[PDB]
Amino acid sequence: IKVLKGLDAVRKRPGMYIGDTDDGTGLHHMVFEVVDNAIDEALAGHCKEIIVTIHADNSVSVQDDGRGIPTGIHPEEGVSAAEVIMTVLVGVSVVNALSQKLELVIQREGKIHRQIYEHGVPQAPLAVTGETEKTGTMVRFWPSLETFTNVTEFEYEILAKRLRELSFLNSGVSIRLRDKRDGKEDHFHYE
Ligand SMILES: CCNC(=O)Nc1cc2c(-c3ccncc3)ccc(Nc3cccnc3)c2cn1
Repeated sequence: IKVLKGLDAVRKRPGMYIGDTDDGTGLHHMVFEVVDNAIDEALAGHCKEIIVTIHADNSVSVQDDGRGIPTGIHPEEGVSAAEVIMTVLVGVSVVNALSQKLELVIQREGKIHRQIYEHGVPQAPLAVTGETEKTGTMVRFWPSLETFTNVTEFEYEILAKRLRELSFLNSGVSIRLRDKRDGKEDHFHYE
């Protein structure tokens, strides 16, 4: 009840939270917000590589090789830690609220865990979708076409420019950018 309140307020006044929704600046801020959390995981010393991928279906994904977002459940509440992070209130919860769809995949403790959201509403509980020995977090989102106008597609240059800065403002962090639309790719890292 409290969560759906905060996500409505973001949806109601998105410019407040993400930046201008009509000129691409807010659209691309969506990506940097997701990346910021992967950066924090790298600064804690747990993540060595961040990969940002522009797909051909109007989505972007951000992957890291960190510890993975926690997957534990509150016994008496049911609601998973991952869900709380994605829904509670700039932070990913804002990206989630302004995403037509968002997919979270976590590799942690020998399992792959997945949860889907639509406009920030979880479609089902976090669930096991496989096994792995890798660890890390993958967030993929499709921006709301009710929120964003004029520039609704991700632009490589805007991403490349800010990902490069992010790598030199937190040096030792490797950030790769891949565009599946045309095969363009970059690796940003500084010593
Ligand atoms: C591709 C995006 N990557 C990412 O969010 N990495 C990440 C985030 C963690 C967070 C977090 C996420 C979003 N907003 C705020 C915080 C919290 C905790 C993590 N892991 C963790 C921390 C402490 C103990 N156990 C797991 C995260 C790991 N990777």
